[PDB]
This record gives sequence, structure tokens and C-alpha cells, in this order.
Amino acid sequence: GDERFYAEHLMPTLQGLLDPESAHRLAVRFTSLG
Repeated sequence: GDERFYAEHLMPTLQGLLDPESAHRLAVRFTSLG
């Protein structure tokens, strides 16, 4: 794991699993799902 662990497990993780647009978009959907 290098290019798929440092770019596929770091970018979408550090800048996607808690991003104001990536994490908020995937969260708001579950928060306002009903």
C-alpha cells in the first residue's frame, strides 16, 4: 500500500471523511433523511 494507501486512504480520509463539503454532504443527507 503506497499510491492506493497514501492517496486513496489519506486524501478521501483526511480531506473527505471530515470535509466541510465531503463529510457534510454525506452527513446532511443522513441527518435530514427524514
